[PDB]
Amino acid sequence: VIKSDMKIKLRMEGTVNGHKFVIEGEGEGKPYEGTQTMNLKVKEGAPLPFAYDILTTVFNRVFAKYPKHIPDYFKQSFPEGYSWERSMTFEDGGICTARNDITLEGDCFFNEIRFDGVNFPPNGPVMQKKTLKWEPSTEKMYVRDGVLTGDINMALLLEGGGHYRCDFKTTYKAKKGVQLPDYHFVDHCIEILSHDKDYNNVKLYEHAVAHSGLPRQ
Amino acid sequence: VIKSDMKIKLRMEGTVNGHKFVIEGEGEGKPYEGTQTMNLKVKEGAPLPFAYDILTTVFNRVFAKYPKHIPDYFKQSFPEGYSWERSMTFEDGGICTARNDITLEGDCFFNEIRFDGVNFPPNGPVMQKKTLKWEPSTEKMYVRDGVLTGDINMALLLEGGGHYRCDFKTTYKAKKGVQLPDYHFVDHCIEILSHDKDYNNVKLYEHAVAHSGLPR
Amino acid sequence: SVIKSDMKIKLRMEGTVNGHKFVIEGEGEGKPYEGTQTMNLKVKEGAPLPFAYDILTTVFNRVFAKYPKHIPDYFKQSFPEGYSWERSMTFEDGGICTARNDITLEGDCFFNEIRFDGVNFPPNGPVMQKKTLKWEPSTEKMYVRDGVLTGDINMALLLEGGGHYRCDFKTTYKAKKGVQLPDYHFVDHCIEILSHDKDYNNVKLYEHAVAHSGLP
Amino acid sequence: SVIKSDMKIKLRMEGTVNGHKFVIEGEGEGKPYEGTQTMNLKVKEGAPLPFAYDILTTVFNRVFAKYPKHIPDYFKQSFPEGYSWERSMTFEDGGICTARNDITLEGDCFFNEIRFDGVNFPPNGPVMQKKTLKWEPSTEKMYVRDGVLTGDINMALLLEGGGHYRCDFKTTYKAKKGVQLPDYHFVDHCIEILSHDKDYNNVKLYEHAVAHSGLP
Repeated sequence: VIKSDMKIKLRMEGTVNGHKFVIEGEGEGKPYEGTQTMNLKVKEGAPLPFAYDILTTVFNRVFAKYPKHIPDYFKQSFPEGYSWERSMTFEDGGICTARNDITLEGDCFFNEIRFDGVNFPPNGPVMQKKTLKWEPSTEKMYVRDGVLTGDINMALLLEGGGHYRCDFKTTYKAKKGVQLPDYHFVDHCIEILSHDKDYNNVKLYEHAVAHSGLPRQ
Repeated sequence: VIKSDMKIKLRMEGTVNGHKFVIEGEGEGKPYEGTQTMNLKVKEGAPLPFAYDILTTVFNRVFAKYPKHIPDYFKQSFPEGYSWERSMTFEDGGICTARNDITLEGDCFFNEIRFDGVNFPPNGPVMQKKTLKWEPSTEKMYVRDGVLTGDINMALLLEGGGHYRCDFKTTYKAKKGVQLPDYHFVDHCIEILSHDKDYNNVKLYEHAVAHSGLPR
Repeated sequence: SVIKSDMKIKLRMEGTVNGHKFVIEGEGEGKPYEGTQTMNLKVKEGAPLPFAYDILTTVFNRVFAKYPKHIPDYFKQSFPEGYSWERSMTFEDGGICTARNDITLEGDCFFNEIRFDGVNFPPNGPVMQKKTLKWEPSTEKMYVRDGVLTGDINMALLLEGGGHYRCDFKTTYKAKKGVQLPDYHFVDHCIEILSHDKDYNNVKLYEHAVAHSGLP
Repeated sequence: SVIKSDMKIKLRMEGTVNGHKFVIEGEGEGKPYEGTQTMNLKVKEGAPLPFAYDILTTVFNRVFAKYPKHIPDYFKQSFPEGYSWERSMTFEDGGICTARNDITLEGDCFFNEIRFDGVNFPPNGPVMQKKTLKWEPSTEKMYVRDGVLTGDINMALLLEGGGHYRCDFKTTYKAKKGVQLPDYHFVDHCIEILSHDKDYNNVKLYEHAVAHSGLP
């Protein structure tokens, strides 16, 4: 049911330090190549008073290239689909919770997202919009207590060229039982390709590739 | 505007590991003595599949006995009101965010609450309902970057007698500029007085007292 | 009852902070049942210390804590045999310390053999730049886990200019012999450098500590 | 230039885990430009070690990592003068270790002077019960903060029964002289105990490491 080319529709409702917003997205991706692009529009709550980058990794691991030797939990989840939940703990104490329930209808993934962020300091890089991009990252995928889990040590590049660190923990749950993978990794690169002044319109891109660990030789 | 006896109305909308719920609450307490009681009713999502104890400290620091020598941020915030936001990081990776916007009308406090919890392990004490109560605690209040903040190392007493740790960080913000206090403490005690089979109905009580720490 | 109203204290600390080796010796006195102690500390090697002396002070004995009759006193019951403790200190900018103290008793005098190691203090942070003023008073939570008496503290250093620098302490305490374990309780602390000379080569330190059950 | 295709390695570690003192000496060889090394390690003092040997193995030199031309190799450029590193290891059950290595080069041989201290390992946890099997392969994130080259790693020990035991590593690396600092990048690692005798008195260890830019 997952074709070489697929469409994507998304709705996020969220709050950051109490500021409510809604963002809608429409995009397309190549699940077997691990690439996807989305156009995102702020529907309610503009202008967003915080760094848009905190939202972008919340805007589907179906879009990750899996080699034959690693079970692909995500593609096997369909047609029923899966959901994930995530915590994001930034090093200055800003904390976010997020969830996405992902379904498939025809050739289009639907993503129903909730995002909430708290305790971002008023003069920190998130509330002052001082971020530039996420550095490329490697997600560690493992099974704990029967739950597929990804851990990432993420870093946002800041104005000035320093970094602002974030610990991600994501739990992934297929809607029916799926063959679980062994310990593995997924490399990611995410980029805002373009945006308008206050990020009311954003074009976003991600590439992701699963792999094993470094060999002995 | 804050009287010796006040009433409290609450609505909480939340999710825990994807499960939606709504809880409404009614009560009263006594502000200047720092005590409070609430009756809480589940409206949606019954039976709650998680330990009720994760919600109880989210169900107002107005209800805290403050001495003369520490400025009382919360009482001075009214009538205009205040809000707070909180992160709760449990030792097994369960993480909650929560927020309460508090306003007053006449003499009832209205509490509008959002609560979201993620990553609670399926066989941990929260999803297995193994919690007994929160241990008494001491919140540390300090100002950082102009924001009154409270830090707490919390512990839930478990079945079997062990403890399950949670680190709280709350930021408090008045709607109008209020005098900020110096570094201090607030002692807390919170109890579920009684419940029905699946905590559809709950009677809650908190006692809280502010202080400066030793020499005293 | 080998623990008397007036006790003497001797101490030797060997350690490292960001690779810098030092030795400090101390001689002091205390009142175990009043929960007070004072020590004179002298740098023997590693002068002048290139880091904030405050990071060391809580490492320079819970025998010196006033325990009320209703909470078992693990520390006083540890003697004559003694006890040891181990500690981690996790500062919010990523500086991390490990410390241990082996405590013995000869006549009226406690001997303390201490190791201390601190790593990853940022070169322009408050520790390596000596911006600290004092530790705020604190409350340690005492509990038993995996059969080990453990103390957790959320500590804060007051900084020049009025901010705070936070540190998470976890201490494990082990009597040489089986000693009755207390239930969950608290110890309030206050620690002060009373005086010091230029480079903290000579320091006089004081601590006051009192155990309690909390609210009530 | 001073670093050849084949180099020898000598090592001495002095340490203490939960108060237990030990000394281990190593001798080995490696291929710095291929990113590989092997060492034989012998317990000299403190046998039989009462904790999981796997906690020591990543302490037993980033010279042995293959660096592509487009990423500056801080470690090889540190020689002949050398470099040192400090590390914290925070295990998910509260065990915390600090470690340091001062690395020098004499002729064709690296010398490593190591200190290791661990505290607060639970008596029934996988370290004290020796239930660890191996470290999973990892990716170290290298970045420069405050002008200090730092590596962050989210490490995991595979356990008997198939679970994992997580450890957060932070290492800071400091050349003796000023060396060109690299941009943000990654180092993949694989470390394996190739063999060992009873109680790990004699151990052969292997590591492979490669630096890269990650995706694309």
